[PDB]
Amino acid sequence: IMRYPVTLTPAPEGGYMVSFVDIPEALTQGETVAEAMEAAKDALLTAFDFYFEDNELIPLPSPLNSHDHFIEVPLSVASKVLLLNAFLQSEITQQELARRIGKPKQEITRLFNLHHATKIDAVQLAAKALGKELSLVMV
Amino acid sequence: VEIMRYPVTLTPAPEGGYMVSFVDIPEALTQGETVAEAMEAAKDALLTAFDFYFEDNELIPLPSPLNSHDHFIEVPLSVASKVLLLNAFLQSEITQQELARRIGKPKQEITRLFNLHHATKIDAVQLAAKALGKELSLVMV
Ligand SMILES: [Cl-]
Repeated sequence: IMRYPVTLTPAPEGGYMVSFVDIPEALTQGETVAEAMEAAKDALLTAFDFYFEDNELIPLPSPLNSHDHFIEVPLSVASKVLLLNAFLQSEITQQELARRIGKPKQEITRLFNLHHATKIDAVQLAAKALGKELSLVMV
Repeated sequence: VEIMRYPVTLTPAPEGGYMVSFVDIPEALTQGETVAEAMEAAKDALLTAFDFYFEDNELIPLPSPLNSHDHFIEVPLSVASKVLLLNAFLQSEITQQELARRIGKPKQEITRLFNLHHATKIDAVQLAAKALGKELSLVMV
């Protein structure tokens, strides 16, 4: 389950500095632990936007300890994060991925943008074009 | 931990065309005039069988392990997510009305959430699974 561990460091001027061991550019702040953790979510989603825009691999979460603070990624985002990494490892072009799925090139663009709504079934078709299988587990 | 693929056998149908039998789903038994029509009928009949189990307050049975050589009918993630949710709903022993109160939605939105023919966002299925104390997660192999 995709959970990014968060580091809270008391800020000298008050509040909590937010960092991610796995996500080096995600740096933010809140007055309280609760507000810091809500700032943390926005910083992680903004850092993802940059990895998608820059065509760079998104580092996976380090395993949690019992007491860790974490940000949980919802399945909409997690599906794309898995897809982006599988796409970049494949070294195919977006044109080639479109050709394999059998869709216009425009329709593949949404796959690599966290703010366009995309059916999980279209993410699954893309994963299959790259020789990968996406599956669901219920615990 | 695997892809949701129901093993089927395909044989000549005694009254013409081809029959598709599911190891795991007696009610998904189907026929078509051509091999192609029988395999597409088997995809439709599988959904209709899932609805029967739900309407009967019974668990949808999960696939048996495949073989190298087995034919199968693969359920896409949209439908697999709702199959997992419907079983977890039945196991939860709460009413639809109680689920609707936990997620803050009118009852009518639960009716559509549980309809295997209705498109539902994977994030709304995950919110519903959480309201039943369950975690839905994605694996890529
Ligand atoms: Cl979806």
